[PDB]
Amino acid sequence: PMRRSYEGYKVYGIVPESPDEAEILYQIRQSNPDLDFWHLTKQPGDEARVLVAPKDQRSFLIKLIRHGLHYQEVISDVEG
Amino acid sequence: DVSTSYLRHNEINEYLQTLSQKYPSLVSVEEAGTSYEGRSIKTITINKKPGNAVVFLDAGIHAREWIAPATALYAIEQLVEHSSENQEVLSNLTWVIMPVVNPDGYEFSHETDRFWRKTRKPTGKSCKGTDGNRNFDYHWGEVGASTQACADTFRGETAFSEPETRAVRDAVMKLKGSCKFYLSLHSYGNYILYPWGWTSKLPETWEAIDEVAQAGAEAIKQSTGSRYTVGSSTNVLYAAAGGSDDWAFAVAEVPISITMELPGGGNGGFNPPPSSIEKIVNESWVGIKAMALKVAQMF
Ligand SMILES: [Zn+2]
Repeated sequence: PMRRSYEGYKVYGIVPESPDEAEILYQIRQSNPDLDFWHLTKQPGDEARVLVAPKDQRSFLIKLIRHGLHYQEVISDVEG
Repeated sequence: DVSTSYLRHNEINEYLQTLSQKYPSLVSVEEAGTSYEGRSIKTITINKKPGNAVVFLDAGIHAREWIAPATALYAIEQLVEHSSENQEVLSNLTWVIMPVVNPDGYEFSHETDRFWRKTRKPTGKSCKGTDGNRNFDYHWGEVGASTQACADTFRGETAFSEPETRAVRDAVMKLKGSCKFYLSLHSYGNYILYPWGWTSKLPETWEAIDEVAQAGAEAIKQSTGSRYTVGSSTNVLYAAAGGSDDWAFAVAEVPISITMELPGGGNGGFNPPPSSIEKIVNESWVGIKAMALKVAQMF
């Protein structure tokens, strides 16, 4: 009757440009259980995808900015 | 056609029961175990014959990876309902297929949370569920598995803490040395990977597994042009202990042990639209059949 609300959630796409950049994503995943990494590999050119709750969005993006990673907001509102 | 929609767990078991009634000479359906919430975890055994090599195929350990049970179900449909088109993998090969390892999580992802991943067994006072593919007892808990109960990669209270992973263990062990091919279907990413999941050091017989895995990728490329990346797990994924392929390779002593990451689709990769199921499972079966045929030729 009732289901989890994804209101305000976003999905980000990140394409690491080196093994070191991909490793940064791995440490972020391992250290922040509230983030939902849909996909993360070492494959060159692969796009990592992370589902992020509203309370985590500002901190997550700043971590991306801090490490110079390229990202795109691939889903702006999962809409519930 | 089972390839037109994502089936619920009860529909899957009803489909298996129908096959056991319609094909009593070819098929036997049995309960490998019971999920935490009480659901029947079934296998279908296809073409049981003394002396046969056995392929064990499972899917749906991770709740949201819906295309994997669909691929396992399509494989069942081809082998059972279209056996005359699949004799090359039905002469000396027996198949045991577990289309859903984690029915509680699978159903929860249909009812409540599409991106649920783990089981639903409570792990304490705060959260529910264990990552089944971090729960197998081989180098368990040593790398790449969270110790936090609420994390999506939680390794479990102990190894084999989940009845779902114990069901896989019991079903494989029951084969008593006859299993030559263990295959675990996941999503997504277009990868055909083999041990070791937990370390970068190559296993001593990695070339034999690579031979099988390349045959699957090659057949897929010749059928649809889709590319698959083949290699040892750590070539593509960060090291993680407790995966089912590591355990089947090292403890169940299955010489060919492979994890297949099936194609993604939809906005999340995990959720290709139902209209796209048929092409994905058709292409996936091409690779799966080609790997089984290679195994049939090796044993
Ligand atoms: Zn998976």
